[PDB]
Amino acid sequence: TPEEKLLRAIFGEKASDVKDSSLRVPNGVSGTVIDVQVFTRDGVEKDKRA
Amino acid sequence: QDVVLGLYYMTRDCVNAKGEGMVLTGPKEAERLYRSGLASLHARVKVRIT
Amino acid sequence: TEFLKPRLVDIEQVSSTHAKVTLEPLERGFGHTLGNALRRILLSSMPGCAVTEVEIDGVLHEYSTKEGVQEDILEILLNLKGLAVRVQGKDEVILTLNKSGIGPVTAADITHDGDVEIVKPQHVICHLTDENASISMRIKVQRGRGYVPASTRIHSEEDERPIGRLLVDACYSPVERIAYNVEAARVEQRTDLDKLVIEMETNGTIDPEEAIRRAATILAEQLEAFVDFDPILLRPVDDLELVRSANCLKAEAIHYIGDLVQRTEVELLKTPNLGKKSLTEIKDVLASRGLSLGMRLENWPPASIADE
Amino acid sequence: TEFLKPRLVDIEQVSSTHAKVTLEPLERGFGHTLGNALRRILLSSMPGCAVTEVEIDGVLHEYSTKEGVQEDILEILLNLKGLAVRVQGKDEVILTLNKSGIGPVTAADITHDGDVEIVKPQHVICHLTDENASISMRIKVQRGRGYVPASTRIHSEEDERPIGRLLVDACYSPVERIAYNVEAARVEQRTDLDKLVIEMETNGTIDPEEAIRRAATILAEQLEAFVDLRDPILLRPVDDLELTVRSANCLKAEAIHYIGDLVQRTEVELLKTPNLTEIKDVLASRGLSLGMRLENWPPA
Amino acid sequence: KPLVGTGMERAVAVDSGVTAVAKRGGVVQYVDASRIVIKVNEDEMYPGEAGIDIYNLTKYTRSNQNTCINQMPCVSLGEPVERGDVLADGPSTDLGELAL
Amino acid sequence: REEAVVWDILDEVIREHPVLLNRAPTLHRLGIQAFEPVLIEGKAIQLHPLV
Amino acid sequence: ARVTVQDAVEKIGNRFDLVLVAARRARQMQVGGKDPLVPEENDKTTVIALREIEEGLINNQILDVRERQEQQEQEAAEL
Repeated sequence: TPEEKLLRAIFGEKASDVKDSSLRVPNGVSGTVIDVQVFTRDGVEKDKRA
Repeated sequence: QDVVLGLYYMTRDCVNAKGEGMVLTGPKEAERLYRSGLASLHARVKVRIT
Repeated sequence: TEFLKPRLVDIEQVSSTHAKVTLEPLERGFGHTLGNALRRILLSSMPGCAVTEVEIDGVLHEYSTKEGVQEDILEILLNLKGLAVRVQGKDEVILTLNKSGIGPVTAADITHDGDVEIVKPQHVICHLTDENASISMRIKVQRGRGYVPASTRIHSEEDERPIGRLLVDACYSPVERIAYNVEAARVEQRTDLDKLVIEMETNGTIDPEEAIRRAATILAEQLEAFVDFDPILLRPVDDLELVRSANCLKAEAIHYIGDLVQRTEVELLKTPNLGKKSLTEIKDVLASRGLSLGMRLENWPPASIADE
Repeated sequence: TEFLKPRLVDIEQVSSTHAKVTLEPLERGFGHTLGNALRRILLSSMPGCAVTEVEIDGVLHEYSTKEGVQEDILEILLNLKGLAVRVQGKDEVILTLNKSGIGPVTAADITHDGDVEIVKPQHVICHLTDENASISMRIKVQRGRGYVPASTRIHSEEDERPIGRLLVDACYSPVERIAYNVEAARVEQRTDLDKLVIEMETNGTIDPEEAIRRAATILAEQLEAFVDLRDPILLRPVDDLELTVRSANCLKAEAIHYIGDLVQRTEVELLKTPNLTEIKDVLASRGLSLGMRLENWPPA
Repeated sequence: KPLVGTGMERAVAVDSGVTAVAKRGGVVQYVDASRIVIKVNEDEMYPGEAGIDIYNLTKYTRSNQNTCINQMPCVSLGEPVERGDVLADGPSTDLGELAL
Repeated sequence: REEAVVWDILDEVIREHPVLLNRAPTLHRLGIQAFEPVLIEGKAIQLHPLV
Repeated sequence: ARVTVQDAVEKIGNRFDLVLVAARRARQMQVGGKDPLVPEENDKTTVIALREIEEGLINNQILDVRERQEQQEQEAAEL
């Protein structure tokens, strides 16, 4: 919309083709993380943490 | 249920406690008495009300 | 140990015998404490003078009657309990009470001296029915604290008193009825602490606020062995009710108070229009208007500029 | 009047956990005054030294397990609440603990300090079982009154600690449980006179004499409420003026950051630059001038 | 443990499939907060195997209802152990008895 | 962020602001009654003993 | 007032018009920019209107006179 397009025009801000779907804590929960477990698909590459 | 016991305990007529039939001048000084331990709750007296 | 001492905020006094004295805030566990720890003082341990002994002529006991009197002897004994008194310097005063006339017997009828102080003179002690009979009694005043009724008083007075001498339940303490409470109090993140609300009504012969001073001393004295812009400032020098501070400032291109306060009186007075007597007409201006030597002005000049 | 002021009299110290204090003289009813009103104050507001932050190497969180230890790790933090340690001067001491081989790590396994007085060194902290078991913790000890849980410290401090700093709630209150009685005191001419025994039973770390000396110190100060009481322009930068392209080519050539730095100079200190009526137009509008000297600048 | 019991606990806590039942006995050789090594009694023993038993306890792991199932040891170092014992407790169990 | 003034702006609003409290099954006309709040710090709802 | 509406329905006589005389009245301070006539007492306007009724200065009729005379000070003001 042309208001935001003008906000793009002032500051040159370029929000990319990337969109957020981050898994977050349900708000109102305290505690401590006791495991991270990874299930990767077959044949597909693996990363430095897993 | 709770108050209806405590009202019944408050207003009662036990013939024996202390100060049977003594004189009083006001319900203020009636509460001078029970809060001092120098009388009881349920014991008959001779009073004045307005 | 960084304890939250309180400040008393308020007294809500109704009349000259009554008050509600609130408070905030305390910690939890001291609000319930103090509001009880004073109530054990105002019942049993506040020293005052009260009516103790009663002597009427022509009587035998209080179950009897007296003609010429509307009431019973007990109701006349009742009134002296509701009577208020103050003996100043003595420690045992005896008074008298003799009347005639058709009507009531108010508390002016006591033959007093200057050291016994009745606060309530309208207090009726008897009613004469017809003109014929009359009341002539003698009453006795003693000093103590708290309350002792005549039941256990005669258990503690083993005197074989002769017939005609009566004894009332003495009212030594001045507190008639007090009560207290605990609501919640807040400090702007902690909404857990407790205020103190105290309701208090006493008799006369005292201030209703004087007791909480007086009685809370006594608990503490027990513990001493245990703690051991302006409008004419928008206006040039010709209109400020003065005239040798007007004509000689505009000839240095300061037509107003504006650059007068920034510029220094060692040079502005050194110009050929002011001098060593102008400081009485600048520094006295800067006394009431507060501006300084060299000050930065927030918003001095409007669009209007003019002269005379 | 006929008042009578009390004296501290007796310290019949039965144990290092169990004690008794007598008290006299007391008048009628004032036994229930000073038997009661200490007790509510005594049970809450006594400052003690208690364990707060136990931290072990090689254990990431309170739900981890370490080998050679017979116990689960949260339970060892629950063991570490029951520690009576008498510290005198400061408010923060970081004890250290080591052991090796089979044998229960008890409370006698600390490298002691000078003002540190462990009360109960016989207390069991752990039970190492393996030969290569060698536990090592880095415990913060504090000094406080009242109750603090773990979650209270969390929100109150936004500063982020390193990982592995396993908290324990703050049970500070070094009293356990008291009782008292009202009996008669034998003074001859005043036979109504009454005495007061205050049995105090607690843990270590507290001499029971000073427990009440501080307790009246709490109460007698809350009666003192009763025995007494009944330019934006100056910090504005250079680009706000919509100023001329020739003179903004010069004020950025004369190296001035704020307008307070500009009026730190005078009108004479601008004329030497190539390419005064404009500033004499605009400064006279919004409440400014030139030639004004600033001192105690900058205020950051 | 509960103070007014009903004599049913050490049958219902045992046969609940949550503790460790001593199929064989012996003395506790190695005891840990992770697992228990016990050595088979020699009158209980067999000529084939050596006769050393290990039970790996199941530590902090979820339940279906989002609760914790951790089994806890309760035995001591170097102690005689009968058959059919409560070697390591369940979560809500205390020394073989239900402790709700 | 649960910031500082957030409470004391809310604290002005809920003063003299009514509210409803309803219990199912609201079996007669008094099963849904208006109330006025007095804000406590906690996680459950405190009710008057004569309602 | 703050707790009941008895002392204002002694004046109005109905459990719904006291809402309706103040449904009309309590908009003039939300978006009408006006001020009440009683001491304000930091009050939200659904009882500030209820104060103005139960202080006897407002029924439905007396609201209708201040809304008439506002229009005849805009009608000839244009001309």
